[PDB]
Amino acid sequence: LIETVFVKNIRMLSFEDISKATHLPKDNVEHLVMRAISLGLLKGSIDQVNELVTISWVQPRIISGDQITKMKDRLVEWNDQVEKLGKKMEARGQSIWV
Amino acid sequence: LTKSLSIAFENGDYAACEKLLPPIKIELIKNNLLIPDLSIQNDIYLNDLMITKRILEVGALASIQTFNFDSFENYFNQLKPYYFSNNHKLSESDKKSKLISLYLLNLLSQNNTTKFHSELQYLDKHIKNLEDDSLLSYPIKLDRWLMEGSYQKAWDLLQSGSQNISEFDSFTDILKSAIRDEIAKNTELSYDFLPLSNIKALLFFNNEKETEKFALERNWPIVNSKVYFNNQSKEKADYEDEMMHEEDQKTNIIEKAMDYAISIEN
Repeated sequence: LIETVFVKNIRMLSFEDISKATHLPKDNVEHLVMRAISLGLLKGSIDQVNELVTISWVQPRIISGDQITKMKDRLVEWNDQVEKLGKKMEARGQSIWV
Repeated sequence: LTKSLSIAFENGDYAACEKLLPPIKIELIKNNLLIPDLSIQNDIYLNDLMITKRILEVGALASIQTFNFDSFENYFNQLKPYYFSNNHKLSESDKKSKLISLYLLNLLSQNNTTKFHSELQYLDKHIKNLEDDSLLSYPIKLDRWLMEGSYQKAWDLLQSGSQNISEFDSFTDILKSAIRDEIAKNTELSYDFLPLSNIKALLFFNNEKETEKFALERNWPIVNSKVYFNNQSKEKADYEDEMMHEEDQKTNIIEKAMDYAISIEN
């Protein structure tokens, strides 16, 4: 449960996605989320009526070659968003950099 | 050549008229020089003027009927100076009323209403109460019924002009093709589902097969006998996003403030 949220760009999971992955009924999928937050492994708020768990905190956990690469990719993608914008702004208001 | 075009028109042959016309174009240069081109108009340049109107008049009516709309607009444009001026002295005739009626349909069947209404002024000055509307009412009624949006009144006016197989009918079928396209532009917003019997009804088909055939050509996805306008809307929106307009089409949050900033420092 903690693993899935962390590796996805989004910080929300459907309960149907939890149902498959931990192989549990839909009753216990909800209880698993409650228990996790009580443990303080994940933090957020629970929608039972959009059937989402929306996370704001992940507890720091192991690093592994696998995980090292997963975080690297996200930074390149976000690096692209920064880089191209600053060029939009440079081309704009050219007369004024004083 | 010159008098030969007249009687070829009269017989009912219009493939004959166009064949023979490129020879007479050379002699149309000769005729044009005889008149001063309407700087003053004698009864001698009146005699000349009739020769000049005659070649072009019979050429232009014939063009329609061989389905050379392109050639029709050329001949008609040539009449215009004689039509403009010297009214009530060999400028206005029965053929003129017929010829302008047909042209107004040309502009309308091309679907330029910019041009059609600007051409209508020019005619305001000429005949519309000096030879009243009796054949020119036809294109004007039609344009109005689609502006209010009534395609019922419009199809009827076309269908009863189809009774009259003359040359007015050659623009009527174009105009029935046009009513279909307009509706097919509208239906995207109007609905999301129509059964196939319902699509047929709006598009003025009497055959359910014929409806399916237009849909291929008009790119409507009918799946299990029901249409999906939401898909079509997407494709056309996608094309409009693709083209370079796009920073200030959307207008970026950042872009707004950058404008403000340099103005106060300039």
